Amino acid sequence: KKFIWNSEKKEFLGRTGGSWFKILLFYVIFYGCLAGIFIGTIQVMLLTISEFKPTYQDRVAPPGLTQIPQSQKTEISFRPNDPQSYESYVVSIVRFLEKYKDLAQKDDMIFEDCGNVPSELKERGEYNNERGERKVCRFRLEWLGNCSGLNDETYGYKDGKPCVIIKLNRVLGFKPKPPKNESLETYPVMKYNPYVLPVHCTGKRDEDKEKVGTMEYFGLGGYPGFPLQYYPYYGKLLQPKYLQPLMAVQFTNLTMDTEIRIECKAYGENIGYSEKDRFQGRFDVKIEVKS
Amino acid sequence: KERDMDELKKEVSMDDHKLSLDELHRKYGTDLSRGLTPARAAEILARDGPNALTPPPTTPEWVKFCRQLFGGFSMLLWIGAILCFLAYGIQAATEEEPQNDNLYLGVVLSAVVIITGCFSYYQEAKSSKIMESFKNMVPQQALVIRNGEKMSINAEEVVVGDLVEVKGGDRIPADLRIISANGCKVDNSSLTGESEPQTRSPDFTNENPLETRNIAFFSTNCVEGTARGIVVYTGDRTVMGRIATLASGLEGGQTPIAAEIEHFIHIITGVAVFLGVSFFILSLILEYTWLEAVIFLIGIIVANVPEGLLATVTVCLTLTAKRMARKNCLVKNLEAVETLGSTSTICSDKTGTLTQNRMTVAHMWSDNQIHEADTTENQSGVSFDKTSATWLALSRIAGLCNRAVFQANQENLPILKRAVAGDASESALLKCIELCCGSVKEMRERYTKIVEIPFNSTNKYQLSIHKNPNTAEPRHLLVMKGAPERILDRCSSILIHGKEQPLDEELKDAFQNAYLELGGLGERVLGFCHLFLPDEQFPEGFQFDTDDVNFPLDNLCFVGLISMIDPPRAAVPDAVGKCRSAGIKVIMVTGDHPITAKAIAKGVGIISEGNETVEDIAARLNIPVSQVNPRDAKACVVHGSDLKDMTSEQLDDILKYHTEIVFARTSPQQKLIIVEGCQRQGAIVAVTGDGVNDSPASKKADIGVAMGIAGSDVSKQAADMILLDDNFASIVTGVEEGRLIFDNLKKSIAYTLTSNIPEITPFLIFIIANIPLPLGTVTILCIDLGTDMVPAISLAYEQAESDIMKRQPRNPKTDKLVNEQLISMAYGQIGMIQALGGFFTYFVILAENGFLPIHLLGLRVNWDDRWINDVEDSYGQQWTYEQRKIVEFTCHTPFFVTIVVVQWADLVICKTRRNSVFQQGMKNKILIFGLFEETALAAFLSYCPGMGVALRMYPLKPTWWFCAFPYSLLIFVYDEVRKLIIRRRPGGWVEKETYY
Amino acid sequence: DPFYYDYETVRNGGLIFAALAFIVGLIIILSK
Ligand SMILES: C[C@H]1O[C@@H](O[C@H]2[C@@H](O)C[C@H](O[C@H]3[C@@H](O)C[C@H](O[C@H]4CC[C@@]5(C)[C@H](CC[C@@H]6[C@@H]5C[C@@H](O)[C@]5(C)[C@@H](C7=CC(=O)OC7)CC[C@]65O)C4)O[C@@H]3C)O[C@@H]2C)C[C@H](O)[C@@H]1O
Ligand SMILES: *[C@@H]1O[C@H](CO)[C@@H](O[C@@H]2O[C@H](CO)[C@@H](O)[C@H](O)[C@H]2NC(C)=O)[C@H](O)[C@H]1NC(C)=O
Ligand SMILES: *[C@@H]1O[C@H](CO)[C@@H](O[C@@H]2O[C@H](CO)[C@@H](O)[C@H](O)[C@H]2NC(C)=O)[C@H](O)[C@H]1NC(C)=O
Ligand SMILES: CC(C)CCC[C@@H](C)[C@H]1CC[C@H]2[C@@H]3CC=C4C[C@@H](O)CC[C@]4(C)[C@H]3CC[C@]12C
Ligand SMILES: CC(C)CCC[C@@H](C)[C@H]1CC[C@H]2[C@@H]3CC=C4C[C@@H](O)CC[C@]4(C)[C@H]3CC[C@]12C
Ligand SMILES: CC(C)CCC[C@@H](C)[C@H]1CC[C@H]2[C@@H]3CC=C4C[C@@H](O)CC[C@]4(C)[C@H]3CC[C@]12C
Ligand SMILES: *[C@@H]1O[C@H](CO)[C@@H](O)[C@H](O)[C@H]1NC(C)=O
Ligand SMILES: [Mg+2]
Ligand SMILES: [Mg+2]
Ligand code: NA
Repeated sequence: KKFIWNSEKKEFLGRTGGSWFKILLFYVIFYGCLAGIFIGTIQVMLLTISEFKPTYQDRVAPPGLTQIPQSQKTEISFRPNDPQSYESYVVSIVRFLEKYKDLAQKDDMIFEDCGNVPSELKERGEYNNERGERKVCRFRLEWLGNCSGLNDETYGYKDGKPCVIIKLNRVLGFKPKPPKNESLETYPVMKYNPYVLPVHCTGKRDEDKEKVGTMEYFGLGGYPGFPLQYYPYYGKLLQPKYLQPLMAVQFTNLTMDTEIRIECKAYGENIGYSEKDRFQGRFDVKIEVKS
Repeated sequence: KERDMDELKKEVSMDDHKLSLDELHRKYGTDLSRGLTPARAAEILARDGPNALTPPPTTPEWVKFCRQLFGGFSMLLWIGAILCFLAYGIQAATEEEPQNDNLYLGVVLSAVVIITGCFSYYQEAKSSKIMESFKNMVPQQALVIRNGEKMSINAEEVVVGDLVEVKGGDRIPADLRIISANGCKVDNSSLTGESEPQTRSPDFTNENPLETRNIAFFSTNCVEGTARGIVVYTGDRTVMGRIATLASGLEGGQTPIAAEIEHFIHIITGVAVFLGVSFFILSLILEYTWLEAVIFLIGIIVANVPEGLLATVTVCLTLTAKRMARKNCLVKNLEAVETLGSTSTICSDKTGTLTQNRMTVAHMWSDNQIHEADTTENQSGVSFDKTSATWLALSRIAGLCNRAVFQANQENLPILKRAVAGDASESALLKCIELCCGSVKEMRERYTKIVEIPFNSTNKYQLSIHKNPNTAEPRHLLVMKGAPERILDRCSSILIHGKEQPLDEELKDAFQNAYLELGGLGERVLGFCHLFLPDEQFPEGFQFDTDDVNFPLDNLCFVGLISMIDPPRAAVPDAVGKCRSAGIKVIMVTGDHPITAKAIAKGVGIISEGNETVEDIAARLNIPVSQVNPRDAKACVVHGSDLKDMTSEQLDDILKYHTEIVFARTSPQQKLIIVEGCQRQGAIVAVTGDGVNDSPASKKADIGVAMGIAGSDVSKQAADMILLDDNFASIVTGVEEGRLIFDNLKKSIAYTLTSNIPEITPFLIFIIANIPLPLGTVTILCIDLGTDMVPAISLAYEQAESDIMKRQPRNPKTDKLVNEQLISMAYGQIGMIQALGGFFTYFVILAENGFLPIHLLGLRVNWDDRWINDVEDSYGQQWTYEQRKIVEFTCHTPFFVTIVVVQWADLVICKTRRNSVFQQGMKNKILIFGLFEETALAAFLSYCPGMGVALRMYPLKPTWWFCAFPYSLLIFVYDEVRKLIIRRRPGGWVEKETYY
Repeated sequence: DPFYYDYETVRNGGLIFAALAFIVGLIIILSK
């Protein structure tokens, strides 16, 4: 019964030739109309959104806190001797900071020298297109002391006492608000509370906090945070080649050959947290410099 | 080596009854008047087994439970669950942090099969639980003569070759050999099918052991008289034993619904493996390794398996079975409910099924005029003119000259269905008088009987004399009855409206033709006459003793003939007509006399009025019957004696060239051959019976229908459906529901099969375009086992779009439950629009949140990563892991809602296959509640506290609920105009290509 | 701030509608 393939009375795979053509033509016209309808409705959907602002921005309410070595499990395990052991880290650090070199920020028509001291926020009008392409404040690698150097094509970083810079998730129209001067026990920090978003690292338990001996932070002018002069963001369309602020963190006194957990928590009023997303506001890392 | 055992049972039985009394006494070694010694009795009783049918094969309850856990639909879900654990095995040991979706689904699929097994098993077992409440086995005793003394022992304590006596009213224990009869009339109705009470004579009458009179049979009842015999057969070696054991060992076959389900699974997996394989090869061609591609193959094939359709179809059938149980129509099988609709040939039994299996007064002959009487079981017909003098005469000739009265408890029972002792003929006459002529108690005692003359062995006549209490004449009243030949030879006066006339031939020949009219009609006629006795020649003191000629045998006054026959059941004629109205070939199969079978067949509809047989034409032309061409005879009567000398090709020809067939004098083992002959054509067979002769027939047929009370226990157990109220119209009800549930089943299938496209397409384009997952796994479960449950079940409640009892029965080769047109509709067009409607809402949510659709290409690589918390959208924003996964899950939730919205329109367009929604009408309250429950449930699964945690079904912004409205309305309009073009163009393009 | 969506309003409304649409269907299958 399964040899209905053909017959002398014209049938192929079950039906005749003229029937195969009729069905194929119908399905082509039908699916063509379906495709045109889906495209037209998707076009109307495209007409309901703008180019300078996402309609819904509530799903990114608490900004994240990422790092340069995008580790497979947020763990930094390498050997202070073997150069190939830490190649995966250095490669990502150099590729990340490849857009922050002094040669990359050379055009004065799209770059603006903010300043050597963190100042107030810089609002460049509204988000419409009435104004031209906004300017982006420069951020030279020199701000991250002891984790930038004047190295060659390969940034000779720290083998012993590694460097891990942190970055605040770029959000459109987000205006960071540092905590009030009435700081509710925020782990010794400088008195530059009004024009910089503080970020403080620490261990996770009584063991990790003890293993991690000393940490040294580096930022704009020497403050452990992000300057307010670089916010808010005006989208990729209006501000291309934008450089969000960076802040490096070096762990000097670490216990070699021991995996220790570090939690870098960013503080502020407009900075939320989440018990489900360990990256919203805070940030975790598992460092282990095994010799 | 049981094949030879069954073959030796399909053959007609042989015997050795045709022997002399001395030869029988020598073969069995038993005294013919004293019997055998009790020592020999117990010696045989403990030698070959007690006289009782060996019990049926017990069916343990765990066996049929495991049975419900398998089959066709369940096995598919089993291979699916096994494939889930297989894919999970490939995913666990090979990659990091494997997703528990596959295993989470495998356990659910297994639970689906298990729960369905529990429900279906409890249902099929409940049908048998109420069956165990119908076995009223009253242990009866037998009368055996042993050592010269009569004793009443248990029927199981009877052995072979012992003398047995029976009293009028007793049931024949084992198969005897009549050695001494005295007015013995037994009832071989439930066995061979003989309707009228067959007499039993000790002399050898016919070579066939069934038609002969010197053999008493098992399970037969002695109607009247006494008889002696020697037990020839015992236990299972009996006649009905050799029939019961044959029925217990026959095959059941494959129900048509099961064949449709199997073929449906064939198409399902046929396209499932096609898409899974072509996509597996395509995936390997792209970039994915064998490890990933195998998981994709398993996912695509398993996803193409309708998970919830199993329970929806099971309940779909159970619901229709409920209506069967309400109308007293029990179905032991949960699928045999549909078989009546797909039937095209009904093999009915005459005596007990078609007829009432009870002798009833048929017609009368008053004033030289035939008068039909009400022959219905419930008494709902036209009544004869009952206000004349001839009636007051004849009614008294019946109410006085009859040896029949009622019994003890017969006081509150109805007039007809009450027990009566005496002759069957006398019982019928007593009933007709007790109903159409007041009562018989005072009507009989009002005329004190003086002398009676019972029926004779030769020249059978029953006469008596009674006093006359009429206040107008103190004379005597002499009454007599008998065969119409005994009254014509002893009469000269004739009654008419009150006065008398001579025996003038001008009206005597008018009596003869009226005798042949009621005689050729398969009825048994009786003559009733009376004469006044002159009180001057026989005063009120002369006791005419029963010795010599005391009454005038001649010169009597004839009142009228009274014929009788077993009438067909009440709604039987109309029901047979309804079956023929649908195209069901009705074939009467019985083992009674052709003289009666042909008459009842004409009286019920199996023989149309006007069509002739091969014999009727010869009788009409006064020519030899072997001359006419059998093609001129549309109908034909087949004498079972001739059926013995036939082949398969011959019976095939009998059924191919003759539309109305009546099989008579057919043995129980021959009914099996007849059913197999009707099955060799390729049609569906339903055999309706009551007696034990219908057991192998009701077992081999595609569906057997047994009478609930007027049928034996063997055929009733070996049947597939039981008419608990014996109302044959339940057959018409069954065929209606079978076709109804068939079409409604197709609708429910197209419904569940439509949702498969939007359930699988997200995973397909997930692999091709490499976009984030548009539809999750748990959401798919919420669609197949959540929302779509009530719509699918509600679709079974739909009514008839046109007259189903008008169209011809479905063809098994052409009309399939799941044709390629249905797949072209659900999997082809409708489900495709639903899939596009889902992808629309997908792009809406993502583009509005910052991820434009053009930017979603090749994004799943880093999107599915757990640690990349800086993924860029089209606006330059950096999303973390949970922040983007929240959008993915809150993107699965509206996709699920989108499927529900398009399923609204799909459910409404599936409600009508050919009609329009405006023509039919949204009156299915189950469907209305299905829409409201589906919607409210989908909303509850999104806005309830903890859904984003338990099922990751985050709440939805109200604008999402309208992203699917245009696609739903589009589906509704396109399918409505489809059902419109099919209405105005019954040609076939829009019909033969889409109309499923 | 535009970085906040009053989810409780829509969630509570959807629950009330889910309850009403269910009890309405119940009344539908109770023709009395
Ligand atoms: C070696 C390198 O490995 C690097 O990790 C990779 C590799 O290991 C490759 C690895 O690919 C996965 C991943 O992409 C996830 C991807 O996941 C997809 C297939 C597996 C799913 C579990 C999953 C969730 C939906 C689910 C399928 C399974 C199906 O059977 C379904 C149950 C099916 C249904 C059937 C039904 O009846 O109803 C629905 C429809 C879809 C479905 O619901 C989607 O399945 C793919 C196979 O992604 C990892 C990240 C790391 C380093 O670079 C290392 O150097
Ligand atoms: C950056 O690294 C240099 C080493 O290359 C550090 O310089 C040392 O600073 C300590 C005081 O903390 C002096 O006692 C050493 O003599 C310095 N050594 C050299 C070679 O200059 C410098 O302190 C580091 N900067 C920071 C901010 O920690
Ligand atoms: C850096 O950490 C080391 C420990 O690794 C500190 O030195 C230890 O001090 C303890 C007493 O508290 C001694 O028992 C150990 O022998 C010391 N170890 C070494 C290697 O010196 C040291 O004080 C820390 N220095 C700073 C600046 O934090
Ligand atoms: C992911 C993409 C590339 C898969 C593309 C699959 C499309 C092209 C396939 C899937 C199902 C197919 C249809 C399946 C059903 C019918 C009816 C059949 O009797 C003839 C083929 C016909 C008319 C097919 C036409 C092509 C079709 C729509
Ligand atoms: C021939 C006619 C009837 C078809 C007209 C198409 C109509 C029904 C379609 C075309 C585009 C569709 C809209 C596309 C854009 C939006 C915004 C989105 O965030 C929700 C869906 C919503 C609100 C759609 C509603 C229905 C809509 C207006
Ligand atoms: C085709 C027509 C007749 C079906 C009628 C049902 C439609 C109109 C109903 C069914 C489900 C409904 C939605 C249910 C859930 C939500 C969330 C709630 O917090 C606001 C109302 C809103 C946004 C409803 C809008 C109207 C809606 C889409
Ligand atoms: C916060 O308070 C300290 C003293 O407690 C003061 O020196 C500092 O200037 C204050 N900063 C602001 C922004 O008010
Ligand atoms: Mg019968
Ligand atoms: Mg499904
Ligand atoms: Na059967």
